[PDB]
Amino acid sequence: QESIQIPNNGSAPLLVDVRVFVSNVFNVDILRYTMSSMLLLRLSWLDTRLAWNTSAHPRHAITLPWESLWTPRLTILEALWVDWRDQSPQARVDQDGHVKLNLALATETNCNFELLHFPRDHSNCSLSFYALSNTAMELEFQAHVVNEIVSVKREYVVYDLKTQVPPQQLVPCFQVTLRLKNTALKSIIALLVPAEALLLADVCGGLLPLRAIERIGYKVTLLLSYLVLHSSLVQALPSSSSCNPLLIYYFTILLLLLFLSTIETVLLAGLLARRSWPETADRIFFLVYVVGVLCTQFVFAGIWMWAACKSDAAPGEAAPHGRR
Amino acid sequence: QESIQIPNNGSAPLLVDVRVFVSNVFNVDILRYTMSSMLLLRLSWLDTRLAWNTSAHPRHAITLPWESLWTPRLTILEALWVDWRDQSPQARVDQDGHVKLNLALATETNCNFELLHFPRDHSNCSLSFYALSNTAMELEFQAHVVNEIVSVKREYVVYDLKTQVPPQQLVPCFQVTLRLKNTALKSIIALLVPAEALLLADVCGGLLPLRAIERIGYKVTLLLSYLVLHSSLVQALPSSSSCNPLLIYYFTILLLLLFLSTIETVLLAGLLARRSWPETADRIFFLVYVVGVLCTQFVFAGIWMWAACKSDAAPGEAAPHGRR
Amino acid sequence: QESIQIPNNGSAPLLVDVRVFVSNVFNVDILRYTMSSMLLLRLSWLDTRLAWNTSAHPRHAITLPWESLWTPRLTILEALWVDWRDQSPQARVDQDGHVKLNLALATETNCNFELLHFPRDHSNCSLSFYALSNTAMELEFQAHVVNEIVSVKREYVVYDLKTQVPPQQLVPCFQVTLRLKNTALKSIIALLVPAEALLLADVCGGLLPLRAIERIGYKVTLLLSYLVLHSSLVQALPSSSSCNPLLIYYFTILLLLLFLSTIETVLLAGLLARRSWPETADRIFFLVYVVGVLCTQFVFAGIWMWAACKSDAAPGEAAPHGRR
Amino acid sequence: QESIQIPNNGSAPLLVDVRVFVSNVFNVDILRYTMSSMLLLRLSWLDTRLAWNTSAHPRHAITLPWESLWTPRLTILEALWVDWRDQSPQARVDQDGHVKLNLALATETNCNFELLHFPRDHSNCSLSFYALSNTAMELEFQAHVVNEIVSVKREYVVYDLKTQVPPQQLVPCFQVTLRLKNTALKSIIALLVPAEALLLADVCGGLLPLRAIERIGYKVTLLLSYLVLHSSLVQALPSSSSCNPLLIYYFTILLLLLFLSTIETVLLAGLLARRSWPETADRIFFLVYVVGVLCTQFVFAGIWMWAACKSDAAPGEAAPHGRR
Amino acid sequence: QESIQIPNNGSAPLLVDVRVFVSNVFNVDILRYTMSSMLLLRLSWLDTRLAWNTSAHPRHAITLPWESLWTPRLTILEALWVDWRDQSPQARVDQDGHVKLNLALATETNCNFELLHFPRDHSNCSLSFYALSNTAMELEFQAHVVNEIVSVKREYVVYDLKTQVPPQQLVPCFQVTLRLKNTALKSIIALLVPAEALLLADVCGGLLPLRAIERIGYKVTLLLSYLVLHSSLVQALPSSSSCNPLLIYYFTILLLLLFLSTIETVLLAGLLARRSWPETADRIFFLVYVVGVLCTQFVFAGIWMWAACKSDAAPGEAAPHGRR
Ligand SMILES: *[C@@H]1O[C@H](CO)[C@@H](O[C@@H]2O[C@H](CO)[C@@H](O)[C@H](O)[C@H]2NC(C)=O)[C@H](O)[C@H]1NC(C)=O
Ligand SMILES: *[C@@H]1O[C@H](CO)[C@@H](O[C@@H]2O[C@H](CO)[C@@H](O)[C@H](O)[C@H]2NC(C)=O)[C@H](O)[C@H]1NC(C)=O
Ligand SMILES: *[C@@H]1O[C@H](CO)[C@@H](O[C@@H]2O[C@H](CO)[C@@H](O)[C@H](O)[C@H]2NC(C)=O)[C@H](O)[C@H]1NC(C)=O
Ligand SMILES: *[C@@H]1O[C@H](CO)[C@@H](O[C@@H]2O[C@H](CO)[C@@H](O)[C@H](O)[C@H]2NC(C)=O)[C@H](O)[C@H]1NC(C)=O
Ligand SMILES: *[C@@H]1O[C@H](CO)[C@@H](O[C@@H]2O[C@H](CO)[C@@H](O)[C@H](O)[C@H]2NC(C)=O)[C@H](O)[C@H]1NC(C)=O
Ligand SMILES: *[C@@H]1O[C@H](CO)[C@@H](O)[C@H](O)[C@H]1NC(C)=O
Ligand SMILES: *[C@@H]1O[C@H](CO)[C@@H](O)[C@H](O)[C@H]1NC(C)=O
Ligand SMILES: *[C@@H]1O[C@H](CO)[C@@H](O)[C@H](O)[C@H]1NC(C)=O
Ligand SMILES: *[C@@H]1O[C@H](CO)[C@@H](O)[C@H](O)[C@H]1NC(C)=O
Ligand SMILES: *[C@@H]1O[C@H](CO)[C@@H](O)[C@H](O)[C@H]1NC(C)=O
Repeated sequence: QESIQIPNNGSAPLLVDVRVFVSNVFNVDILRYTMSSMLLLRLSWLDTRLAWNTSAHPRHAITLPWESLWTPRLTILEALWVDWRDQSPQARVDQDGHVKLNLALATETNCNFELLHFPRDHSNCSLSFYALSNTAMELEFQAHVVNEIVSVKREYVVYDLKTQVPPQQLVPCFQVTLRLKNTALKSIIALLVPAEALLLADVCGGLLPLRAIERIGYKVTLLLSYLVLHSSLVQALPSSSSCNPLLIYYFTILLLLLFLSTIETVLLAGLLARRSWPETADRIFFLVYVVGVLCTQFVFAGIWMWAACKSDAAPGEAAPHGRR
Repeated sequence: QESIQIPNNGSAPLLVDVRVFVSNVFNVDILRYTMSSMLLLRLSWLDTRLAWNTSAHPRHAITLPWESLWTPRLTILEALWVDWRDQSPQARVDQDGHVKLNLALATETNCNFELLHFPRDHSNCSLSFYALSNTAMELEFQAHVVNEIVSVKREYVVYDLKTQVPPQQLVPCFQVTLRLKNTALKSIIALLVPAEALLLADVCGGLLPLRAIERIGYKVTLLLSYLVLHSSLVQALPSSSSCNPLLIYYFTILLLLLFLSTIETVLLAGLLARRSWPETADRIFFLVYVVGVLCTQFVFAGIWMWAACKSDAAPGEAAPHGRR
Repeated sequence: QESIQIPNNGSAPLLVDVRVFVSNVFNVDILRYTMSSMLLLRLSWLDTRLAWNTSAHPRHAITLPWESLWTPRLTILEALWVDWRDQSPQARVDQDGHVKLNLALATETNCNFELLHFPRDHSNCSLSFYALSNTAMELEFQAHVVNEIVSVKREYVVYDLKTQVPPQQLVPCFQVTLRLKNTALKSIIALLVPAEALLLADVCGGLLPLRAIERIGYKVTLLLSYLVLHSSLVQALPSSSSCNPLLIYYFTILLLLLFLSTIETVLLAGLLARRSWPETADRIFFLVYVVGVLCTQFVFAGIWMWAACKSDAAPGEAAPHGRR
Repeated sequence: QESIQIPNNGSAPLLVDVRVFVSNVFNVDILRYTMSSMLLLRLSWLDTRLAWNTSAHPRHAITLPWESLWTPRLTILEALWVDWRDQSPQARVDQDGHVKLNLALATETNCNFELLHFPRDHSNCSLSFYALSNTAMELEFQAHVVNEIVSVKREYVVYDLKTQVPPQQLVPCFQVTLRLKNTALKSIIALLVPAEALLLADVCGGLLPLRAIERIGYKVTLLLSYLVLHSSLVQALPSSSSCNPLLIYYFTILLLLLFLSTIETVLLAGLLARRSWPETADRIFFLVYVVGVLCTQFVFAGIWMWAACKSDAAPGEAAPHGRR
Repeated sequence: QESIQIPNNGSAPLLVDVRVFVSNVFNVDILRYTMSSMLLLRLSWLDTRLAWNTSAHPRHAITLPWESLWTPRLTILEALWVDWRDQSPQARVDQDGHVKLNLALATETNCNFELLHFPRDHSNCSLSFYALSNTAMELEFQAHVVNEIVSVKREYVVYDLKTQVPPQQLVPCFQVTLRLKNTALKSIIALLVPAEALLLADVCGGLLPLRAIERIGYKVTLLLSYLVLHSSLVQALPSSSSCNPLLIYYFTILLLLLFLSTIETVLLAGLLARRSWPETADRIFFLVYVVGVLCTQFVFAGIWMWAACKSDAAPGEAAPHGRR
């Protein structure tokens, strides 16, 4: 049973060199705050107990089953689910005792997206592999990442990849940090351009005379269209506890502006039906409304240019598992 | 085969210290009344039969497979499904016989959400781990919970976590109770603000003269928009047997008010077309309608401020499994 | 290999006492005609071959792996999928030879819902456990059910639970029958109240004069709203081969009535535009339409009060597997 | 290791009698072209090597694990996924050597639906079980099917079931062919009746005078309603490479007719606004439109009565695996 | 343990002949950029260590379990998930030592669809099988593909299949490349024909006089219908980082044209209400709008005829795993 035990690197902990190949990052669900990825881990260590003389055995390398020798058991804390593409992996041992193990796994990890600037947002996704059954005094990790992503035409593009071994760790672990950027024009074309078009159409329709019956129906139809579009947008966007996307606030402000315009039009048309004062009031309101729309657009642009979130470090992030 | 048997702590039952780290609570489906979480259980006990002399073996700790020694089999009653992130877990045994076992599991448990005050509701979710194959006379649990949640910007935020071992239990068990609060602005912005805006727009449109043809079409378009919004809300909200959310009742009342306003407008316009009496009736109805809308808003606010549900304890909750 | 063999209860078949605890019934999908449940089965039998003298071994109870002794293999015929929450269950054997086995399983079984009276329908769901590898001459089942349901605020409520062992069976089996009732107000509030409101609004709008241009647009907008609502309802309701819900027929009749009203209004307005005869015809049609709506409501209420379906027993239900 | 080897039936191949019980056919997804079913396979063969004298052993039947004796490994080619409801099945061996094995499996196989006459279409679904590891010179299959379907009130009803062993096969296989018919009224009530109602409403609205302003808005609202309904239908129906359903073509033709009517109405109203000639043209177009609608309905009925598809045999269907 | 080791083909690497039968390609999700397929791999090699004399054993072929002999472990890099339809496959060994292994697997691989010309696009999907545990100096692959697809009436049709073993590989691998073409008329009929119909209807409605009140409402209703259709299309189409489909750009241009037409109509009607100059401006704008619509259609047709994407090779595609 001594074979299952971790090899002893004298006083120093055993060093395991891990190479991570990120094959693909396919599902990035902002609503579920999860990112799905595919990884290949090549773990290399030295096990002098498995070394054999070349005279007795002429093979320069042998293959052993997963449970026939010590292999680190990696667990991902942020991963909702992990699917290992080999239920019975085989480790490879050289004549000098070097052991190499290849593991292909598809995971759905947790990513804290910074959706403040949706749909142009940069997020950091961390995949932390822990050797829970071992301690840092026995196991040490040396992690490298290779960018082997096979899909590039997706909405979210991975542009920065790094690996790091956090210090002051009791449980040996290594984390791969990747940076995700959104380059999808679907949201903009689908919702932002039609929303601005509807807002400009309402502003233009403000020039219709108060006594025109067609003014009311046109405004109400625009309001209904914007209500449908706003419902679609908010259903298509997640809600954060602290920093919701500025897009939903901007759309809510525009919806309130459209409601205010429609309500003013209806109220003044009713008062007129009951140059008179309501017509002058309507003209003044139209000017104030145009000025307010321009001011709102400028204010939203300024907020987008200069925005930040302190947010709050999660208890897992503030106090990582197996520290100190 | 004696190794598989549970260790004997003399007359007293064996004590197992369980530490639970809640890594994340990601899916909280109100429609399915289920909450999905990720947990790490560290179970520590003492097995003097596994102790070895340090002279014979110089290793201070060894690793054994899952089935090579006694390990408690934990089962979650409320969990729809449990996925263990290690099909072949390894227990760690010290030279003194202390055994530590780490198990990472993603579960989808059942939570009875108190959706009366949606979208601002506080719910209690209980995850009960039972050792069905054992009895309380042989196994005893000591549970502690560590808040290591890695996601904080989700709609539902866990703010209170506790562990408790219910008394008078035949089957040894321990339950982790967490408190879930909803901090999502998606529902409010998506549906409550547009609903109030539509209600105020209808109230304002009540001032349109009865003889105005544009009055009818405007009211009907508002009614159609509110019908779409109400259908979306009710489809997006679950139905409870006893205490449905007050939001659906409030929206139904508002929809009935809009239908009443539209029906009155159409009826009086038709009667007038066939200061006359219909105009006076329309003015009186408009005043009564405004007063009724204000009264309804105040009544709903008062109900929200002072509401409660006796509800009913479920048979599983009233009579937990393995009691007495 | 004799341990794996079923114990011999002399000439009579071996008796296995099964206790079923229904922890929860969470998914009840009318569209898929499936019901998802969670069960705990405690199977107790007597195996004198496993009895041991208390002098040789002081343990009063031992635990054995799943494959180390004979354990009945239960299969559910109606279950779309079964997930056992313990891949390596352990049986418990007393010193007298009594064996107790606990199995927690989440299943998605097939339920033939009687959706004639949707959304107030009572259905019977049967979960049949068969020991396919055994015969009735060797294995006998004694089943009891304990109501330990942990969720009570769901749309569907289980109110009656029973267990029965069908007679004249070749393959030993036992079935748990539960009664499901629908107490969800979501469907009613979402679709029935708005449909009746739209119907009453159309009836009231029938009083608009034929020469009023606003009459046509109002009717068409109501027709469009009812078309959307009807499409939503029919998409949200399953279709049965024999007895479709009366709700879809009632909504189809109401939709046809609305189409007839709109078509009559348009036809008579066109004829008038080309007390004149069209106005008298419109008044007579309005009276006939109101009478017909009242008669249709009364007829639907009477049908709901007195309705039944002979339906047809399925081949599996008429001829259960392993009978005679 | 000779026990694992297939028994030798002299020169002739070993004969395995397979009885298939179709418990249920639950998911029939036309969009995915897949059919989900549940089957119980009872495989009986003769293994004289397992026969034992009744004097040495008094048991008339024994149970053996899945891997302790030769059992054919059945694979389904058309099955997207197969879930075996017993990870460790047990075979039953009599004293004479007869071996019976029961396997319960839920599969999602591929069915080539003939959706030309949707929603009244008849399709053939074939489930082919192959013994890939064996050859026809060693293994022979004798398949029978028993109709034990437990669900009868679903949209799709299985009415014909057969089993056949294709000739000139190298890999021994047997296929179960079932006939699926659609008896769902959901599609008709949801979409066909409203579409015909909208078409008749548009035809009736054609009688509105050209100078009536209400004519244009009514036509456009009907056009919008039909656009929504058409989008819903096409989204709810799959697209075939060769024979798309005639329903989508019929709805496209009706949509084009509605667009033509609306465009003609708008064009002639504009020309008139700029008995005059446009009124005569509108009357002639209305007559031609009514005649064309009737002719289109008759032509569609005739096409439905007399329609066929040569289609094309798939490479798998034309050249089945393991033939010749 | 020497049996598990890879056979030695002298100095040259061992040659494994792989035959791939593509049973079906069922799910082609453009939104997820994934393609789901079903494959049967027949791997044949020579293992002289397993050869036996025909005199000692009369069997001409034997079956061995998966782990009783060396079998290459194939891993798919692009596959999101792989489901092997046989958890315990059996290899077949002849008397001469030839070993044949049949593996049926359903995979969901990653395909980089060239969605520029949606819905008529040709894509290349590559399924790469790697023997990670082995090196090219020991293992060599010879791959052949057989077109045994059983489904032909799906939206996406596979018309070209090839296999290739990339040169200069360290890890032995072979990739199957298939060509996917879209033959679905669902998208065209659902969205392109209605969009062109709406555009032509708006062009025709441009002839309505500026003083006609019905002109504004008709234009706004067409705009709302096109907004709904555009939202449906963009929701139904994925967004690419580099080359989004030209269809979304064309629909955005048409939506902008409709917004411009509606805004111009409203502005000029308002100015006129406040042959006059606005009428002449409206006529000139109508002519310019018709010319612009024709020019836009011609430009889009020309772009469709002559379009290309340089795009960018993904890091995995540019530098395949296990090269050099
Ligand atoms: C045993 O421990 C020593 C020290 O920790 C390891 O030597 C280090 O190896 C890394 C290679 O990545 C070097 O960067 C360090 O500079 C080395 N440090 C020293 C003091 O030599 C050694 O690799 C370990 N051996 C095994 C088999 O784990
Ligand atoms: C054996 O039983 C005794 C008594 O139940 C256990 O002693 C208790 O340990 C806990 C530590 O959490 C203390 O809080 C109690 O005060 C102790 N009670 C007594 C009477 O000492 C003991 O831990 C058990 N030992 C094992 C290996 O299970
Ligand atoms: C062996 O067979 C006998 C008879 O079938 C069983 O005795 C029955 O046990 C049940 C308890 O549920 C009683 O209700 C019956 O009245 C008993 N019948 C008789 C004739 O005694 C006995 O339980 C079986 N023993 C085992 C180990 O299976
Ligand atoms: C061995 O081979 C013979 C011939 O193939 C089998 O005998 C046949 O059994 C079937 C029963 O379904 C009959 O319909 C045939 O008429 C029989 N043919 C002959 C020539 O007898 C026999 O069943 C096989 N035995 C085993 C154990 O597989
Ligand atoms: C051992 O290596 C030799 C050479 O690589 C293999 O011989 C080749 O087999 C293929 C058959 O597909 C031929 O196309 C080549 O022309 C052969 N080359 C030579 C030099 O003979 C041989 O197949 C390998 N044997 C085994 C068991 O792997
Ligand atoms: C993401 O990582 C980069 C450094 O790699 C850091 O500068 C940045 O602040 C991080 N952003 C967030 C939201 O954590
Ligand atoms: C939830 O738990 C707290 C105490 O932890 C208790 O006060 C409260 O009543 C509980 N609420 C419900 C709905 O059970
Ligand atoms: C359901 O079961 C009860 C008895 O338990 C029976 O009276 C009733 O007829 C059954 N209903 C159906 C639809 O089978
Ligand atoms: C289906 O099977 C029947 C015979 O069982 C055959 O007559 C019919 O042509 C088949 N239809 C198709 C589409 O294959
Ligand atoms: C796809 O493969 C063919 C050759 O098989 C090649 O000509 C074509 O350029 C490839 N297309 C893409 C987008 O890679």
